[PDB]
Amino acid sequence: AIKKAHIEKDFIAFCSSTPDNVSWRHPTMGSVFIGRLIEHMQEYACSCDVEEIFRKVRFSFEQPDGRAQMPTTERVTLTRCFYLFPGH
Amino acid sequence: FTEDFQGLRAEVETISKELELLDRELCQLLLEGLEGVLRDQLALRALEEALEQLGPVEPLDGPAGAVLECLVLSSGMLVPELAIPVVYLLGALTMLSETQHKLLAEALESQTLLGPLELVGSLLEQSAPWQERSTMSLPPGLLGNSWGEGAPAWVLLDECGLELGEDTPHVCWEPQAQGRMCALYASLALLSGLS
Amino acid sequence: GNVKLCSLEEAQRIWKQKSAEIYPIMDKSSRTRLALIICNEEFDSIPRRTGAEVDITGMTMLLQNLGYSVDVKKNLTASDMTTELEAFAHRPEHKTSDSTFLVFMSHGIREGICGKKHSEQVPDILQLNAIFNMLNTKNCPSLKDKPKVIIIQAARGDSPGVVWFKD
Repeated sequence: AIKKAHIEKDFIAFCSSTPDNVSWRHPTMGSVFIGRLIEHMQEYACSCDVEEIFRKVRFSFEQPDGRAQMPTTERVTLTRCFYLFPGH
Repeated sequence: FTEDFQGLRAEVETISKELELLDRELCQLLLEGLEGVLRDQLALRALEEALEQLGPVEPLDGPAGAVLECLVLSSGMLVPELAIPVVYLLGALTMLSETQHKLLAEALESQTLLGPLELVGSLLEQSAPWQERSTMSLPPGLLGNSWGEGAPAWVLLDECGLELGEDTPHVCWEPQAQGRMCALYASLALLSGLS
Repeated sequence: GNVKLCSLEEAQRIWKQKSAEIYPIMDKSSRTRLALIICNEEFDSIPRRTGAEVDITGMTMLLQNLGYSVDVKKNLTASDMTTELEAFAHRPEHKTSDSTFLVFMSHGIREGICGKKHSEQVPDILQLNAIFNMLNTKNCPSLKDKPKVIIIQAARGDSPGVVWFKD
């Protein structure tokens, strides 16, 4: 019994910045993208899906402060909503 | 195409380039099946008759069924996108002796395909044209430690029709060994792509 | 730990609202999740990522608090990262897992992610699709129909990315 399947799906990429733009890091507190991602993940992993958490991270960068960076969600082939269940 | 080795290389690698449709899971299952098929004279004939180069094929037993269970749908229908690459492999195995079939099972088991794969490949390209007897000599870059009487690389070439030598020019190419040498390369090349 | 864990009252509420549109989560008593982090800090011809260690600790702690076994590899080239990715693609524990996380942190241009030996003259780039087709259903059947979250921290050009408008 052999079935046919899509070559690639259920993927999602969350980039540090928009194309042709640079990311920004801080030697003391790490990157601004890595720091902001942990904050929202530790906060909204109990109610929001991953695709919505990434959208909330982009919302916190709507106001360009210092080195403006706009994370980008690319190559999305998720067929369902990825809900992390912390504690389960 | 061409009757050369580069025309055979393109003929063979077109069967491997689109064999990427086989998954990593199925590749190791097809490999574990072909290993047992190469150890049984009956299972190779039973598998070849089942494939038959339209209708659903009945399940088989033993290593023959292990290969066939990797190429049919739920209803038993053969998928032509994958069965034709396999029937080209068996079409190259019918032209080989049973002694060569066992030594392919040893190569598939101990992960030693790349040993005589390029050796046969380099012998098929330097022996052009295939219509003439030429006195060649393999380099020390292709093995030279395994070489000797009764060796896996020795028996695979002696069973093709080549008169081998331990010293001097080691290999003497005879035009009658053309059919089996191309089939021996096709078997090793297709199995290496599945690996 | 630091992740505000989901209450079983709310975990039941979300699965009840849209059960057929959520990726199935395996039981914690038998699941073996995996997470891979590849971070290149110092380079042979490019300025060193000073402070890239706090990002490794932060992401590793986050993935461990979500139930993932984190594997961290530092300072690799585009071909050395490929060896660690394919070895990560046919791990045995993925068939008993339900998701995966891949974090890439290094320099990068428009083409992709830079390696250790990256220079202006001779590139050392691991393109994006190279990472994708390496963990696809073909090369990684143990993650078929399973979420594969890839997070990338790397530059993508040289422009500041800003524009001034009327206020």
